[PDB]
Amino acid sequence: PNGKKRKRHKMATHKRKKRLKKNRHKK
Amino acid sequence: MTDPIADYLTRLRNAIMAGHRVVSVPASNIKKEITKILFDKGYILNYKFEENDSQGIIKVALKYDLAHKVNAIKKLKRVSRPGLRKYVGYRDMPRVLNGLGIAIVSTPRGVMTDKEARELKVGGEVLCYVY
Amino acid sequence: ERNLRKERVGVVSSNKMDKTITVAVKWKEKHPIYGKFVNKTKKYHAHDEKNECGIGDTVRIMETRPLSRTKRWRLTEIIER
Amino acid sequence: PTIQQLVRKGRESFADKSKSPALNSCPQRRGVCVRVYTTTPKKPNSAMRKVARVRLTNSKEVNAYIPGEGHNLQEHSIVLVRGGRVKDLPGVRYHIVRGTLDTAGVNGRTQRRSKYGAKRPK
Amino acid sequence: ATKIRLQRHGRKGYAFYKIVVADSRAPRDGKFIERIGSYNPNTNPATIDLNFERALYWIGVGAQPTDTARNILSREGVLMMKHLLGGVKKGAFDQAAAENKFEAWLKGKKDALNNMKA
Amino acid sequence: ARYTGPKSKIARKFGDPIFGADKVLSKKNYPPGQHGNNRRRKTSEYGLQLREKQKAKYTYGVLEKQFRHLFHRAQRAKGVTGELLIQFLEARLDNVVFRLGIAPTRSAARQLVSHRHITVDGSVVNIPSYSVKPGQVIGVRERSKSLEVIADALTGFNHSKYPWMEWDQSSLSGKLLHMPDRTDIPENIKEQLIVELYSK
RNA sequence: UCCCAUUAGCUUGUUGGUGAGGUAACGGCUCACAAGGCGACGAUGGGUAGGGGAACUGAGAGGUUUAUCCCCCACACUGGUACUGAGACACGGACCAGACUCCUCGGGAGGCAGCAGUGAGGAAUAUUGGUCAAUGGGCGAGAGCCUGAACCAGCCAAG
RNA sequence: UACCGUAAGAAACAGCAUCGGCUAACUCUGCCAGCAGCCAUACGGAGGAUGCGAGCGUUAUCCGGAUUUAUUGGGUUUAAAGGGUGCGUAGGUUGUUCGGUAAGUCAGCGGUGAACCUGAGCGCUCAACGUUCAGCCUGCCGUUGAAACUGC
RNA sequence: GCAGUAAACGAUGAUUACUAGGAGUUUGCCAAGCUUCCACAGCGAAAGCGUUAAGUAAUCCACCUGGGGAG
RNA sequence: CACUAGGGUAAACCCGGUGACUGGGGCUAAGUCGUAACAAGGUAGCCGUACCGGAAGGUGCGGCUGGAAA
Ligand SMILES: [K+]
Ligand SMILES: [K+]
Ligand SMILES: [K+]
Ligand SMILES: [K+]
Ligand SMILES: [Mg+2]
Ligand SMILES: [Mg+2]
Ligand SMILES: [Mg+2]
Ligand SMILES: [Mg+2]
Ligand SMILES: [Mg+2]
Ligand SMILES: [Mg+2]
Ligand SMILES: [Mg+2]
Ligand SMILES: [Mg+2]
Ligand SMILES: [Mg+2]
Repeated sequence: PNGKKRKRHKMATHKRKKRLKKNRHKK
Repeated sequence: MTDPIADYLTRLRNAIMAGHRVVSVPASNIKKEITKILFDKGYILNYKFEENDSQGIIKVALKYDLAHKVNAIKKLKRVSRPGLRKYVGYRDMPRVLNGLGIAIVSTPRGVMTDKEARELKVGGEVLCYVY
Repeated sequence: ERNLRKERVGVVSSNKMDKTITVAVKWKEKHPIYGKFVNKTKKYHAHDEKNECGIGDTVRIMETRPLSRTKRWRLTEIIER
Repeated sequence: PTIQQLVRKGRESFADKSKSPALNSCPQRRGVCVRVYTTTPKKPNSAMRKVARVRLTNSKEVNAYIPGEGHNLQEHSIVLVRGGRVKDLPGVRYHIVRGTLDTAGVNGRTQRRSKYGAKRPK
Repeated sequence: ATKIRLQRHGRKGYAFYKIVVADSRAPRDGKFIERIGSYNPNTNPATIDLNFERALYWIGVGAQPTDTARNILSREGVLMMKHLLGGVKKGAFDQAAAENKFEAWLKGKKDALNNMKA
Repeated sequence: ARYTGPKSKIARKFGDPIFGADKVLSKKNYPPGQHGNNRRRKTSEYGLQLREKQKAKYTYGVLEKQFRHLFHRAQRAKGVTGELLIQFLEARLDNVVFRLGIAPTRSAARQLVSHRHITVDGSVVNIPSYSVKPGQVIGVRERSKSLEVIADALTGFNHSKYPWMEWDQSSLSGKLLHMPDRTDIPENIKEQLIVELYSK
């Protein structure tokens, strides 16, 4: 219950989802 | 129920910790032998066997030191559990509390303590440690 | 004054062979590390000249010379059916 | 775990890793200096450390710290590389053995001579 | 063939031999069928320890001893035909009495005087 | 190897004149160096154990590997570890010669043993670390019974008062009765500290 | 008697039988009906490794490695085939096919995992030494001959 | 083994701010460094002192403390760690009592299991070492019994 | 009809037996079967849990072995 | 005439390498743009999912307290 622990995971999820949304529609 | 002997030990331990004077257990032959061994070695004050319509009831009266308000029994430990059975020979019989405790053991000559097991040179299943 | 060939007691597990049967011998012993007593089985291949065994019968087998490729036992007696 | 769980699966042990893997368990190695350069330490330390990029005989690139006061190392110099990492310097986990092959001993040394390859003064 | 021989087992400059029964093709200090004694040639009495019954049994079944092993066996008295006698019995050789022959030969001791009167 | 350095330095560092009697120990009771006799900084218990071990080693002329092996022998042996260690130290041939009084100092006894002026059971033994057993006879070699240094050392040593040593001046020899008790051994070494240092 | 299930099906002489042949010998070992055999108690496949006693280490449980020493196995440039022999992966035997290398114009030789030089590789490891005096081995009726096994000497901060 | 005449032919290496055994002067980024960190009780030299000693330091590798794979001998609310929840196959465990059996278990007897390693000697002037003998065989196999417990 | 995820949480797997007191509360007759808060022993690094245990014990399953890289 | 080492052929598999070009990640400094989180961090925070933005992020829907204030 610090908060930074969840902030790091939130950052990683943001980056991964941005990568996937950029890669969609391109083949 | 998975281990009646461990349950009997747990009932005794919980009664001692709570400070009760009498504890009632469902009866069994091996449990009766263990109660007899405990009375002979002087860990319990008294015992009584009651034969009702069920398997029976063992009623055990515990022993308290009036000088120090301390029970005669300090630790009861189950050794050979159903998930891991333990058998020893007479040469490798355990010694409990450096000989100041007892190890109830079932041998082909009957249920006895590690001292007479070593004397008669018979091994078997280490039921429990008492001290 | 013989040399007492090995003998085993097992349970027939198959008889769908010409004069050959499969005998499964099971036993218990403690684990080398954790000490728990575990079950293991061992299968055999025995010769039955008279084809006098079914399935699940308790049999006694004796060690012989090689009678085939992986067939080294013969059926001595039948203990149960 | 339960005894049955340990019987089914068991325990797993993982072997450690070498602190200086490019030596390949050899105590020392021979190498050739690619670039002999100067570097800056971490935040609480200020200096100009002398490092060399060394190509070992086993075709590995290492950063080796040159110890002592002054050195004669240049490019295409055959040197001996041993283990040992400097704390403030990041990525430098090897040392140059002074007084062996091309690199010479530290001049003017009197104490700790054997650590810098300095002969006993006459 | 089966042989009776010695395996060198001491150290450099001090040889100690183990009298064994071994197949002739075996390595000198390697495999052996049986061990029947030991031999220390460094001591002037030439120390010998031997298992008489086993040595006699191996000679009987036909192990061939080497030269030194045969000499050791003869010294210990294994090489005899007293059992070979088909026309006599209880033929006590008693040659151990003569084989005792205790050689208690010693050396006289002399000393140098210290004339340091100064 | 041997220490073969100055002795008054060690005597002053340890206070006790372990190398006998000297005129330097008076008017100088400080450890050597320019930082001597400047009070006494608090030395740790480990430092005290180390200084006791060094005192024993400099007293008996034994280096560290031999001392460690002697401790291992005492540990293997039956009895008190420290008492056994001191008995083993005193049972060395040079120490036995020194206690018999053939030589003035332990180093003199070691030099005589090395130069082969000492016989054990009638035979020349020249190993200074030789462990003397009770019942053995240690005497001057017959070719060196008229050495001036030996004669001077024995002059005035008519006491020969050590209970565990029987001296015969007619044969110029001596015998060891038994292993003396630690309280009978006249050494100020606290073997307990060495024992805990070597066992911890 | 090691890891991988990010390897789940494998097997057609394969499992059994009848007979014959073959071998020192039993046997699908080979050759001319039935459909069985092995498999989550891990078959099959892939990767890695010679295996033990020692040794080291730890109170023990255990762990690491098999340098020197002993036992068993495998091999002799790479494959194939046998012959001789009581005995053969034939370590100072043969034939054939490969590749490599050497010396010669028709061709012929070698195999350094036996002991010593040397070179290369490497952080790094020695004499092209003496003797069969001892122990062992082969042959010989024995004396004896041979023995880089062995016993010794030389070199090496060297435990 | 013995005789000539000779101290004569034979000491270095690493530490010294705490942990850690050892101290002050002169220099000054150069550096040091296992950690705390230090640009001087820590850098370089000088004087001293402290370890060890024909060695002393550095690197590499392995083991122990390390219980950091925990059978002996660890955990999972919040430190890493309960499957989203059930049903259920294999597997694991099985109330009480009587009688058999003898697979597990217990006991007796027998066989089997160089060198090294453990007490006692003996020989290496001692010691390493070599060797002998007593104490280990505490695994495996065979064969006789016991029946409390588990299994059938 | 797919999809199969959540701070899908009591951040607490399922069974069995045992071991103090108070204060409320739902249901069929003092008493079960529940559902909520203080709190003995005991447990825990502490916050705290405490008969609905995170206490005392037995059986089976799941999972963990420094952080990042990296689900 | 079978048997076979070796040779050629084709495939397909496995193990490796390199390649115009094109993507993340780690580490070091700090140039540039903002201020997302830590206080009710100035719109409570976080989980899942969807869409959208130079970036931290924003918004919708459901959930949680590991949130004040009340
Ligand atoms: K022949
Ligand atoms: K010879
Ligand atoms: K039962
Ligand atoms: K919910
Ligand atoms: Mg985002
Ligand atoms: Mg032939
Ligand atoms: Mg030495
Ligand atoms: Mg967590
Ligand atoms: Mg849940
Ligand atoms: Mg979760
Ligand atoms: Mg903000
Ligand atoms: Mg905000
Ligand atoms: Mg919008």
